[PDB]
Amino acid sequence: NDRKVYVGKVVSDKMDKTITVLVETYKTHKLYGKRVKYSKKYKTHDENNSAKLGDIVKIQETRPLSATKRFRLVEIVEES
Amino acid sequence: AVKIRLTRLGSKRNPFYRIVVADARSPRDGRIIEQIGTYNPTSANAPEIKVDEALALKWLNDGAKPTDTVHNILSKEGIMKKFDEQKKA
Amino acid sequence: PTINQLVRKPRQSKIKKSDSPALNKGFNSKKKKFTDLNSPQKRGVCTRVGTMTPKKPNSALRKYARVRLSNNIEINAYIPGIGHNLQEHSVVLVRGGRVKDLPGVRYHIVRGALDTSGVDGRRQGRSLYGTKKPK
Amino acid sequence: TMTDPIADMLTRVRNANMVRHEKLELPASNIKKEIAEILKSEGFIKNVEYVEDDKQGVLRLFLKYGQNDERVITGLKRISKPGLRVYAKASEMPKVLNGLGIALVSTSEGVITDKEARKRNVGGEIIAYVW
Amino acid sequence: RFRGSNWKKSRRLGISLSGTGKELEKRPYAPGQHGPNQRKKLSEYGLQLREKQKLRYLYGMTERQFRNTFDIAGKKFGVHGENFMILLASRLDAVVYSLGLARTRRQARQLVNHGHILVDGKRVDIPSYSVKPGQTISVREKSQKLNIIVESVEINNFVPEYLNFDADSLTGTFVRLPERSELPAEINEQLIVEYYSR
Amino acid sequence: EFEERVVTINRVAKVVKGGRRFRFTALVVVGDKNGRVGFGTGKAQEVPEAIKKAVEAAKKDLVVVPRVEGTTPHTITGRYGSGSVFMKPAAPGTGVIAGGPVRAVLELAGITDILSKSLGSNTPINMVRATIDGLQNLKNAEDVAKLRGKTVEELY
RNA sequence: CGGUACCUAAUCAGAAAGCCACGGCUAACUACGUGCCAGCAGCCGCGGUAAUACGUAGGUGGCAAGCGUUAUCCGGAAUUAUUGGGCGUAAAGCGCGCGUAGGCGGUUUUUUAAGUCUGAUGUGAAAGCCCACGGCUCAACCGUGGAGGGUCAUUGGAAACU
RNA sequence: UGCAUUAGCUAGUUGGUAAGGUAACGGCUUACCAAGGCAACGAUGCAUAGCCGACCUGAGAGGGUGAUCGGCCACACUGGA
Repeated sequence: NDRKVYVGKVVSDKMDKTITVLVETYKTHKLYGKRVKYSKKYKTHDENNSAKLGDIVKIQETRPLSATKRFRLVEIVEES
Repeated sequence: AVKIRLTRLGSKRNPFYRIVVADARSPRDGRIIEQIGTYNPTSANAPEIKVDEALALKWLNDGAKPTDTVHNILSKEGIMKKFDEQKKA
Repeated sequence: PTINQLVRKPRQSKIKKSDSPALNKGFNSKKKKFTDLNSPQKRGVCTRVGTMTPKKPNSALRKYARVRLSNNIEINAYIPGIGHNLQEHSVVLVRGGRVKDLPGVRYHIVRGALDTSGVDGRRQGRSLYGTKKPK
Repeated sequence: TMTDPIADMLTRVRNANMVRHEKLELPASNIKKEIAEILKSEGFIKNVEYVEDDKQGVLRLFLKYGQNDERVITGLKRISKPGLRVYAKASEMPKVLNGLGIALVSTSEGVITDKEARKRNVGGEIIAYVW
Repeated sequence: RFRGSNWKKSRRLGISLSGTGKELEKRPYAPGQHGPNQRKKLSEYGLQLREKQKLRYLYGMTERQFRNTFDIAGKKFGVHGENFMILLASRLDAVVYSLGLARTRRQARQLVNHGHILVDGKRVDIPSYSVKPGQTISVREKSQKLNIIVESVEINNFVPEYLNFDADSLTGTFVRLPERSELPAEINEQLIVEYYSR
Repeated sequence: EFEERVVTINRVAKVVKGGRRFRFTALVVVGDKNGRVGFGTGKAQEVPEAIKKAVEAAKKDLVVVPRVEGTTPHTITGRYGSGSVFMKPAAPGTGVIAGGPVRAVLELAGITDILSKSLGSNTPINMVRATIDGLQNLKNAEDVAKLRGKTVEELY
């Protein structure tokens, strides 16, 4: 099989090998049918502090590597 | 252990039995794995056994045990006779 | 409103207030709370039985009864019929239903339920007012 | 800072219809040109004209009227709009006025009429109702 | 059920047809103490009620058997106002009455009650059996000769259309579903259906 | 020949210094069950003469109701001030379902099978005129193609 | 379960109807009693001496092994309105500015496929709802075969509109 | 689900590197190192409520309910082991 393959945008590269991407998509409203953007900070596991703030990063899910990060990095489409 | 059973449907004084391969620890009228066919004692003359015998042999070859009445149902059609030729070959 | 400020602040409905608000409250005695269980009737012991006059162009004197129910709340309760048996401390079964042209009383009493007895001589609308079949 | 172009097109057409005007002009587009091209093919306007100017070339419409001084377009309604875009599958793609009027619909072939979207089996954003 | 006088109900409604006529004795307007008087004219909800009563007391039914056999006429492709007419005459009360085994409807309903039919085989003793098109209706072999049975066949002729009849143990057939012509159109079905629309 | 039908009679009095007034007015609906219907009001004091005042007043304004048979051609909403009726076509075996005053203006033309619901206000003067104004703005399939320039099969 | 279901004979019109409404909505009313009293009332409202609205009696009607009252829920209610409402005077425009987030945004070309549309699967158990047959003496009910999973995910495509 | 007449919540809390231990990954736990983490897209707090298939209602949109019958979870006088 294969795992989910989301793409996003980093928000805060803090210390110690962790970045947090921002996958933004468009849920529709239930009753009125208006599209609305919403955000989802997905913590992910950088290998060696590679990606910097401002980059758009492709990610993939993995086994739970910590309490709140579940995802890993695969590829960086653009950076700053 | 999985075992082919009889889950009863139908009303009072009118039993209708569907035959079911299910786990032995589920309840009688509860969750099932697959529903093979039916069985109806209170019809006109027959018991009206319907069994898709291509699928009942998929369970008998990996641990399903008939329990004393579906073993009569499968023998009435002839699944249990034809079950030996997989073991004989 | 426009479509954005109706997603951002949706259509909250208009709540419906239930008449007879004393019949839909229970009283747990082991915890001293008010539950909500929507009872159709609720019995109670009586406190005062007198007469009250209407405030309409009508002019009479109506027989009421101040009853405290199974839950420990006070109401006023009308008595339909002609004659009643309601001195004090009697157990009666409060029926819902407002009686207008009377202030502060919006409940009936089931005539013939626990300790009140039926009317003396009705034979026409006989099931309500609670008397059995004669002869 | 008008915010819906082809609704401003569509109420220019309604207001000219009310005063029995026979000639008005639009600040045009491609979708304005090809909605106005599709009303003459269905037969609501007489003849649309050229696109000429240096910036955003105008086009003229030539409304069409009945012989007893009646009007052809009686009612004209924009349905999709900014803030609430409505989209229709080809299955529930609706008939206007019990099949009498039309519904020009932007699908992935260019915009087409109400009739020409079911037999093509494509849906899309449903732009307006013309009747 | 009703058990009363069909004479009074034929006074207020059109006819219940015990004999050929029943309203000629007294005033044909209304039974009691306000009948022979100026008939006050009647609104729409009243007349949507009266034709429903003229059909209900014709077959001798009651509501939630008259209503539960109404919405199951809203299942077939025909006109719902007359699907309710055609499956209402296909009961074992009308079929015993139509192919004449009785001088009236109530003892025809009493005939199918006590078990004198043996339709299409063993027995159906219910008076609400909707007869399918194409199975025979007989009389019981234990009781083939009674004063009620035979001496009401010879009087009432005209076994209606989409039926048969014989003297060989009195065996009708119920050929197919009758038409609105072969159904009593004294009561119009075009206004009963608006009563149950409300 | 015309088919008379009332909607309601009203009991109206205007206050006088002496004895007050005895005007009984009534509106009627006049149609022919074929596609031609008119309404009108009539003010008098003799009540059967107050009816026939409104009947002849209906005779001056008859509107031709276009029709695909057994129903109405398409879906409309009528409007006159506050009254507003709804008018959906139906299958030819449904029965005309309508309110109090709007049934009389729908039975008197031959339809007998349409969905309807009187939205908005309630007074019988306005909704019988907000139905005629609805039935004023109906269009056949054949005469639109005369204006639009196509044929009846080219519209579909 | 059970000598139960049921089937054969024997006898008898035997023992087996009430319940609420009657002004107008709402199809069914006359007469005595009572005379702002006793009382009714879902709404408007009835009663002071000729009460079709009270109390009873004769009628009639709704429908019936039930009937009526009460409680609660949805509908009628377009009285939360996306479908489908409003804000001059009926309830409703902040006393007006500057502006953050957000929402929305002129024309054309190329382009991508997030939204969108389209077709390939897979799945959204069984029971029920709808439809068609079968078994209940009919019906309730029960069983079997079908709309069918239309919500979603996986996979090709289409490129106008965001 | 209802409240902003609840606007600052966290301090093993968020990462790191080790070590133990779990059927298994992991702040799951314990040491050190770093100051992060979540939040007007409603963190938190209080109040209410087992959830769903389904059932009732409605022309639909939608509203209401969780008795019975199934799926799952939680609990077994109350609280730990």
